[PDB]
Amino acid sequence: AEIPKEMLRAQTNAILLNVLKQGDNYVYGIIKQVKEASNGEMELNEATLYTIFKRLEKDGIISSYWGRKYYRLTEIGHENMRLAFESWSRVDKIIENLEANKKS
Amino acid sequence: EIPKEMLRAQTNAILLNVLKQGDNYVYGIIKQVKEASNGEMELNEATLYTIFKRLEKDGIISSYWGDGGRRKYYRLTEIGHENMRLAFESWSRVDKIIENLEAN
Repeated sequence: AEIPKEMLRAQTNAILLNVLKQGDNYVYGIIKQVKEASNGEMELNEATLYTIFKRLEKDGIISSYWGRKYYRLTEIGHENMRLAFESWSRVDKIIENLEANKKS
Repeated sequence: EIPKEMLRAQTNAILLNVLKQGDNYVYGIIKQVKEASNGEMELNEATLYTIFKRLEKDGIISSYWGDGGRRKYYRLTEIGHENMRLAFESWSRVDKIIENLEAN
C-alpha cells in the first residue's frame, strides 16, 4: 500500500546523519553526495533538508557554523547514532532468533 | 538517548515479523518475543493491543477467533505483506546508498 512517512523520515534522517558523521557539510554538498552515492536515485528536496536540520539543531544533535552554512555532528549526535545502531543490531538478532526458534 | 519514535519503529518491526512467521495471539507473541530476546524484551499486553488497534485500523493486520475457544488470533493481511516487502526494499536501498557514500 505504501511506505509510511514516518519511515521515509527515518530513512532520510539515517542517511543525513551518516553523511554528517563522515564530515561537517553544507546542504548542496550533501544533496550532491547523496545523489552520487545513490547513483541518481534519490533527489532530496532542499526544503526537506533544511527542515530536518532545523529539528536536529533544536534537539542539539547537530550544530551549525559559517564557512556557506556548514553543519556538524554534536556529541549527543555521535552517541545517539551509536545507540541507534546498537539497538537495531539487537533487534536484527531478536529476529534471527525468532527464525531459528520457528525452525526448531 | 534512544528517541521514542525509534523505539516505536523497532517494536512495530518485531511484531510484524512475528506475524509474518505465523498468525499468532497476544500472549503467544509476548512469549515468543521474550524467548527471542533472551529475556531482554518483555512486552506488555496493553502495549500490543495499542499497536494492534492502529495496525488493524490501517488494514495491515486483521483478527479472527481460534480454538480454549475465543482466542483472538491476528494475521498479516495482503497489504501488510506488501508493506513489509516495500520496507525491506527501501531500507536495503538505503544501506547500499550509505556504503556508496563512504566509497566516494
